[PDB]
This record gives sequence, structure tokens and C-alpha cells, in this order.
Amino acid sequence: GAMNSSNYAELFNNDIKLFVDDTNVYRVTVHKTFEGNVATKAINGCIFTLNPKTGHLFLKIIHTSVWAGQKRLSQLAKWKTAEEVSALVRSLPKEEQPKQIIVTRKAMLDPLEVHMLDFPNIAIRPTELRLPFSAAMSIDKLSDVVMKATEPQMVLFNIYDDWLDRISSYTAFSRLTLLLRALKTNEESAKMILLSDPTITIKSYHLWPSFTDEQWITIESQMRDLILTEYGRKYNV
Amino acid sequence: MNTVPFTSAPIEVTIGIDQYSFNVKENQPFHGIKDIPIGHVHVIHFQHADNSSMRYGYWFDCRMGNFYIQYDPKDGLYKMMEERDGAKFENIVHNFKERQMMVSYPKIDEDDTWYNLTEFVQMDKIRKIVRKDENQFSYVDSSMTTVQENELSDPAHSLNYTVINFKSREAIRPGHEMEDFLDKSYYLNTVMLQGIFKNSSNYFGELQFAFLNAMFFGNYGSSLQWHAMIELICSSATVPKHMLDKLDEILYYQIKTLPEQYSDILLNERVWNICLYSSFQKNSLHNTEKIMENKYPELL
Repeated sequence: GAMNSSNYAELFNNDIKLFVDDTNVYRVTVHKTFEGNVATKAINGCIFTLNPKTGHLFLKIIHTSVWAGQKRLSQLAKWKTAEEVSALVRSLPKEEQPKQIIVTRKAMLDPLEVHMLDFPNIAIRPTELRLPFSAAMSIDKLSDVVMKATEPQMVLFNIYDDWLDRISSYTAFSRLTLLLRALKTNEESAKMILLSDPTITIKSYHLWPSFTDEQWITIESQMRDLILTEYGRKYNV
Repeated sequence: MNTVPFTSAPIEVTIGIDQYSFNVKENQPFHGIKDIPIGHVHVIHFQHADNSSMRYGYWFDCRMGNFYIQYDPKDGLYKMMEERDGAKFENIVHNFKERQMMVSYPKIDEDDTWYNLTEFVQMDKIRKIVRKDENQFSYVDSSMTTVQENELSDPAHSLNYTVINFKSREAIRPGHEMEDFLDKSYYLNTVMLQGIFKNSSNYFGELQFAFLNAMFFGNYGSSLQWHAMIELICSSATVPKHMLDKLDEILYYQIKTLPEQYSDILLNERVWNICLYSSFQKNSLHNTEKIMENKYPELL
């Protein structure tokens, strides 16, 4: 069944697995109508499908056209997520197909299961971890590709840049979840920390700045401080 | 009016005949049940005073032969047997009556309860679910498992109920994953009614037989089947009006007949709450919704 801290090293073994996060699939701005009622306007979303071992991100951009004349959109978002992940699996050669897919939210268990009935050797697993993958749209270059998309489109990223050249997946994932947890708790502060030194740039083929091992330690320290400050604020403690 | 005689009652036992039950003491001179209404399936069932574990019994129809019970002291149970010699069987029966060694099937003239619980149940369909095709009667107990239970082990002694699985390729048309999963009309109406059962009557026969096996033997597996067959109709947006009207009637008499004290184990909180309050037919089961609320408001 479920995935917790007890079986955390599993994520970096040699079974192909994917995380699916559906939290940015269906995004709305809420506004007032002229008659003074409330209406939503959908904006482009994305499915966050990630291989935690390799850092390969399968970013399926959800164009707002997929919602046109559809009812119960938040329920459809789950089934549209399930359908797109199923399609990605089917487009992958056999030896690239995952043996497991971990959904970050339980409401995805049945939709993914029903879309994957042809793949009974693929385990569909929930997780008890609270993973900050919702903050994926606080990453400038993912936000950019999603907001510019004029159509359905699949864009492949490596969310670890070239980190694996120097560190383990375990360590890469921790760095990632720390950056995303920071970005989710205080986007402004988080991003100030990342770019305040103009001499450390983002390579064109990268998502994050080109930090030395030393400069990562410092950055990682600053993100841990920011996460406690905000928690001390949240809870007056 | 037909009769199921007993050679003897060598062990102390509680005997069920349909929804009736009689205590018989060890070696009490008991020689069977007379005045059994012709026209319906019947079940005769047993729970030994000394092992309340293993309820068991026999589905039969007196139109299909002359049946009697004999205690087998090797296998340790009351066994149903056919008497092919008809003149021997009338001679046996007429004696025991004259000697009045027989309880009378105790039907109140106004009481339609049995008809209402067995309205679509037919011995020919019971014998395809319980395969032992050298007998005209079917044996069931507490522990017999279902074909589906075995999937998730002895095939000969299984209950071969129609497998229903909401997360199966049978249930879900490729390309209609969401439509078919939230509205099970194609699973109910094309796959099951047109496809497998042919008509509503055989669907209801199996549902009713599963309930009775749940109630009389506490067969966990029949319980799951009874609930699955209810959920599949309740979770279908598109059901013939007459099936809904007949379902409400079926469920009403099943809920009415349930022992008050067994609603903790025989009724599945989730299925009923969905059927009565959440599903497409939430408003289609007035009679069942009223008796459930007045008799089991706790469960909901």
C-alpha cells in the first residue's frame, strides 16, 4: 500500500517509479461578475510526473481548452491526470515503463487505477509524505512554459539539472524537497535567497543556479532558516 | 403440500425450514416437516447444539423429487437424500403423519414473506451456483467461499456467483474509464443484464439467493455478493423503472426479515449510505429507505 519515512530509500533503488502530482492540473482565478456574483477563469495547468532517481520530469501542460463545456472540473482534473499518465506509460518503451506510480494525493488512486487496468504489473501507491510538489509553478522556467502554451504540449526537464554528476538521488531529492518546501512557505523570501548574488546564474539548459558544493550548503542552510522562521510565525512559537 | 421426512434426530440440533426454526433434543422422536408449500424453493438448515460453528443446509424444490434427511454419524451432519422408490416414500411419510412425529411448516395464511424473499429464485439457477449435479438439491454452509474470493481454494465446494468487480476491464470500456466508473449503466445493462444474466429476473434471483445464504449461514462471501449486486444498480444512472420498483420491494422484505441483532455483520455501512443518500437511485428506494431509517438509523 502506502509510502512513508520507513520505506524512503525505496525511491532511489533501481525499480523505475514515477511520482504524480495533480495539484496544478486545474488552476482558477476567482473574480466578481458585473452582476456582482462570483465566477472562475481557468489558467493553463500541468501534471507533475517525476522520476525521483533520475530527476526526469514529464511536464504535461494542461491548456484551458480541455475544460471548455465540461462540468465538475475538479473531478475531471483527476481523470484527465489519470488519462495523461496512462498515455505517457503507453508511449514509453517496455523497459522504460515504471513498476510503480506514487500519487501525492489519495483522490488520484481510483482514477489512475482504472486508466491503468491494462498494466496490472504496475503498483499504484499513495504516500503519507506531505511533498511540496505544488510549488513547482514557483520555478520560473516551468511557470513560463505553462503560461505561454497555446495548446496541449509535453515538455521534458531534468529537475536536478546536473546535480547527479556530484551527489546521490537521495541527496538530490532532499535538496529539491527543501527548495520546494521553502518556495511554498514563502515564495518571495525563497527566490530572494536563490538569486540575490547576480554572479551565480542559471544555465540556459537548467532550472536552478550553478552553485558550487560550498554555495549549496549556504543556500540549503538559508532555506532551513526560512522554513523555521515562517513556522515560528504561523504558530507563535 | 409436500413433506421432507427424517429417519431420526440422533444429535441435539436447531432445525431451520425457510424463516422458521425448531429446537430438537438428542434422540427426541422427530420425523420431519410436513405441509411444505409447493411452488417455491425451500432451505432446510442445521446448527448443532454442541458446535454453533458450521451452520449448513439444503436448497430444494419438492416438485423435483422425494427428499428426506438422514444423520450420517461418519461425516457428522444431517444429510439430504433422494428416495427414487416413490411407493416406499409415501409409505414412510403416511406412517409418521398418522403417528404425528412431524412439525407442520407454520405458514400464517396472510404471510407472503417467503414468496417475497424467493420471488426470482429458481432451483435450476441455484444448481449452477452450487455445482454437485448428481443431486437435485444444493448444500451450503458458513465457510463455503466464492469463485471471486478464491481469485483474491477448493473449486468443487465453491459458491460460483457471477463475479462483479467495479475496477475490472469487464466493468470499464477502454476510452470511457471515467464515464463507466462513475455511471455503471453499461456494466449493469449491457455486460450483466443483456450479456450474462439475459433478464432482470435472473439478476434478482442471484441477489436474493446471496442474501438468504448470508442470513441463514452467515456466509461472508454471499454477503459481499448481495451488496455488490445492490451497488451496481444504485451506481447506474440508467435503470428500467420496473427494476427499481422491484429492487425497492426485494430490499424491503430482506431488511424487514433480517434478525435485528445481525445488522452489525450482515449490513455494510458504506454500501447502504451510498445507495440511499449519494447514488443515482438515492430517491428510487422509498420503501427500503423508510424501513432502513426506522429499524437501523444507527448504521446510517
